[PDB]
Amino acid sequence: GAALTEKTDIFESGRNGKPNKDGIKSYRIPALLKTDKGTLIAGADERRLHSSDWGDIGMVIRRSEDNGKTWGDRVTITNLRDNPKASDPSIGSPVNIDMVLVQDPETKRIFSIYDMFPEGKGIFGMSSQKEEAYKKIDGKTYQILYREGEKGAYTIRENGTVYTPDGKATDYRVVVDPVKPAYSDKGDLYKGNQLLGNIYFTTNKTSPFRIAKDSYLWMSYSDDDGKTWSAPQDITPMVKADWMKFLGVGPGTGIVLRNGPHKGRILIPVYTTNNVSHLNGSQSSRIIYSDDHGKTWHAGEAVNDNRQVDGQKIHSSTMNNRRAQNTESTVVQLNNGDVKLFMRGLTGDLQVATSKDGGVTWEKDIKRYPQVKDVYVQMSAIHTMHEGKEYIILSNAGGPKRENGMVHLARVEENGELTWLKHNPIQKGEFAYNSLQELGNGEYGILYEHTEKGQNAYTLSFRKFNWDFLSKDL
Repeated sequence: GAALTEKTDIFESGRNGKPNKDGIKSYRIPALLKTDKGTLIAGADERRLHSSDWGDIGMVIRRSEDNGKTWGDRVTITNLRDNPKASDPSIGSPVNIDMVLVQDPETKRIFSIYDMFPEGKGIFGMSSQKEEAYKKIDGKTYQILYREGEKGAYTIRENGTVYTPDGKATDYRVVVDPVKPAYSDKGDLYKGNQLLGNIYFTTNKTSPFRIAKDSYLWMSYSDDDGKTWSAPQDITPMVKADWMKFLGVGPGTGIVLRNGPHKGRILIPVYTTNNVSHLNGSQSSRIIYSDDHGKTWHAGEAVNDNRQVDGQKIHSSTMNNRRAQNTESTVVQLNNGDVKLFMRGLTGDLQVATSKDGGVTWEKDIKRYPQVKDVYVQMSAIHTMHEGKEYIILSNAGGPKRENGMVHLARVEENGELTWLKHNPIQKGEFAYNSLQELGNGEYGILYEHTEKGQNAYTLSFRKFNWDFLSKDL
């Protein structure tokens, strides 16, 4: 009957502030994906120097070919090299953080989309003034490079050749086609055959060039079930509006629409901040999507765009309202075609937005479910069918704080409305970010953050449970 496996540790953090067996202090931000081959891919932030949202962080995954019983060795998707001359190593490396995994059911290509920041304190080190990151030239978009003492924008063109602001080729070049393991050479700046530095370094530089100190979105893909990954592709220019300050993913696992006029569309949860209130009052959820199997991406509109708050309208680009913010989110499509966005917020309970057009726009009323508490932490939710009936399973912390992990079960009515049926505990003690996946045969899996015995935040563990666990009271 009711079944819940013992927790299995997939990514182990060190303890008492010390590095683990591999010299890594922390792991965070789980992403779990069940591929067409039945493989389970567990992704995470490999945070070597500390648990904060910056520093030396690699995008890594582990593959399980036996439904979660055993896992292979870590596979690094991307890990940029540190600035060896930074005065403070804790904030001395270009950063990659927070990933979203998803597989196209037709092409079978698996995508890993994550944030990228040049050297610094990441999202918590966002400059006050905007720096243009790209420049269009002859219908071609090129990434910009800045040089101290010059106002003009240099550009990185074909073969990584650096061009002067006046459009003339220089003897400088950027490694735009990295070849080292983990693509740690991406961004390396050369003058002839001499390695001078890296365009992602922002302090104590040894080369003359650096990219804009902004927020970026990178994408890597695998066509061999997660074993090998392509070099990172910068998709920022396709989805980041000029007013956006921060633009990052709502970590976890994205989806591909199963039905409706937009069937096949890949949806990736993301959120932004604006230059008016930034992290204090503008965090706003939305999704980015692709209708051509991940070749090109587009941004949907924010849930907060033209939203009525306390009698007046707001826009994600101009708002300054702490309570109206919605940040990291998880997305699900119902059988009626509607898209539901469950968003991390500050109301104390579950906030859900609904889109009738494949995730581009959102209906006016954001539904709140007092039945499901929200202590302001990431969550994950998935669509599922049982005995011909439609449901949604959602997991997050039960509180008081980021503790007591819960798995909430809701019945999906014909009109898309939700009816919460059960709320069952899955992990006592510390519990934070998590990622759910249906495994089939009435089983489900979850990769989540938890600590105990002095473990550093966090150790990512895995558990499997079935329908009896979800619907029955233990």
